[PDB]
Amino acid sequence: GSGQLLFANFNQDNTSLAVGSKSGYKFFSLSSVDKLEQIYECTDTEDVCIVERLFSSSLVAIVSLKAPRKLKVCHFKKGTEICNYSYSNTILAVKLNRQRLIVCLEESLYIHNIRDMKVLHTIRETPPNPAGLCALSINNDNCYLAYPGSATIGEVQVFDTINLRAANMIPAHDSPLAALAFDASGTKLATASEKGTVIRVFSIPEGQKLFEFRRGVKRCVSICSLAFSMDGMFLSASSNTETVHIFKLETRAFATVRLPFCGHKNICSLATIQKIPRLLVGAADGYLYMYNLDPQEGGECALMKQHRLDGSL
Amino acid sequence: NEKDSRRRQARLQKELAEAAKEP
Repeated sequence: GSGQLLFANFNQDNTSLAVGSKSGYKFFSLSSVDKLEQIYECTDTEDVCIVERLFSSSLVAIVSLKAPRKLKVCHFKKGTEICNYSYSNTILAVKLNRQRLIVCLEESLYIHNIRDMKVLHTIRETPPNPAGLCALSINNDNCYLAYPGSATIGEVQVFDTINLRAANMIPAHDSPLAALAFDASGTKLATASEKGTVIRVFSIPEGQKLFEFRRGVKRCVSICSLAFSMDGMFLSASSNTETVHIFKLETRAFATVRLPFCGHKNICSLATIQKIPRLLVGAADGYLYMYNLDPQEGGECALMKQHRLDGSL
Repeated sequence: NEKDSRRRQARLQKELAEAAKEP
């Protein structure tokens, strides 16, 4: 069942691609565009539906469909389970950084100390979040969690996970939130709503609007993935359509790409590989698509490579 | 039983720190 995929995501600095499947999970290096080098495979746990690495360390958090309320934290190179924790409901998302691990359930969020896996704080009776929409800053210094503060209005709760206290709620959109992403610094948050007309960027924790990008004329769209380049200069927005928009944070999309496959959610990231900025798109057809961004002039980006997410050649 | 819980927690702390080491 290595070809029956359940999950794909990038690690915090876009150096690793993780893919979960019925047979287990795999990691791939993103140091080259010409090959997608497998660096690890584990089949000890089947039906892997969440797999989250900590940068390029050996720590991985895993969830299986066979036990969907159970989080396993492992040392993947030693092949050992370090600990596990079971929750009252299905785990919808797991996020981590070097200080904290967050588990999102439909009506609660658990904030763990990643140094000892103790629960430091639980956010209870949240607006129901069956999609598991949330974001966690990857930065060592600005350690914020963002999640929906209403299920009917696009309010963002911003929570400091070191001090264990809220920042200001951001009334980001009238309609409900569809996507959230922090930049690599943790000092900016990108948001989009179900309406999908604009992508907004707010300062964190002050909540001041810094940028507003017209995705385009208003239309039926579900924005699914927002991603910043590591230097914060570019922001990509993808959806269930074929167009990925790349915006440039300066003062019409700066660049666009047309995917060969659409109709479903995808995941994107902006990563510099071999000195060229790239857009990476993981799609529901089982491919990773790799495009080159021209950071000076933008425009239509060329497809350079596609690779099978299941590791096939 | 509590001294042993502290022993298991010390082991967990050590193992989490080791796994989080980055090259």
